[PDB]
Amino acid sequence: SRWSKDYDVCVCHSEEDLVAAQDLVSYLEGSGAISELCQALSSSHCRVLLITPGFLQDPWCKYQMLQALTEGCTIPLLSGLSRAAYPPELRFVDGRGPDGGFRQVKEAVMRYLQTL
Amino acid sequence: SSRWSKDYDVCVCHSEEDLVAAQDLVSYLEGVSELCQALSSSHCRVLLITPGFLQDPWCKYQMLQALTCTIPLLSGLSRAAYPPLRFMYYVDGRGPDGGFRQVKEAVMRYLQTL
Repeated sequence: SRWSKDYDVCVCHSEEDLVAAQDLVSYLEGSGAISELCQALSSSHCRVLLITPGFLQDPWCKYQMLQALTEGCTIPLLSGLSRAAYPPELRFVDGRGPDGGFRQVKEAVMRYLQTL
Repeated sequence: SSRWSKDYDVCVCHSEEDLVAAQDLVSYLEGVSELCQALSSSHCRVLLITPGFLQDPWCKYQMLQALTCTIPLLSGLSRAAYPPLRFMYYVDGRGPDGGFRQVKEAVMRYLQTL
């Protein structure tokens, strides 16, 4: 049912996290292959929450987190933020994993294609 | 910390179309107020909860940052429709001057603490 939507993935980042959001994109797309920068109104099956310091500080994007958990696929890549400050809503992917955490998000990215 | 630690004393937050009426709150004071500037610094933070204030999500959840000084006034809405603010302090836009002397009264109540 994938064709009902246009993109496999969507990496959401705040300001300045861009060069690094481009690095995940290429990772997904570079290896029914897998990527887009979010970037808005992006019919995308999955979404990537690149949780970082400026992002924590940039709360607009922060409202965005809710919409995602609001009303499905979404993968929070928290990179560079202590395992302290990192909302708890989550207590319920790590930036310490393989490739800095890029394998899981795509690693965990796949199962969904079987879902589609 | 001090009465010299946050640039303005007050900051009126409102919806897109509630602007004309949020600047009229600001004028009430003084007589330092400020129409809240995306990310400006202010001691007191004033939300302008209206019927249309509770229809748009962006401002929606910007109230939520509420509770959690912050003085909320509600106007343009029935006793009901008010967000399930049951459990706290707020100012009904029903009092003298539309719930305006009251917000002034609450701020000044807060300013002595500083």
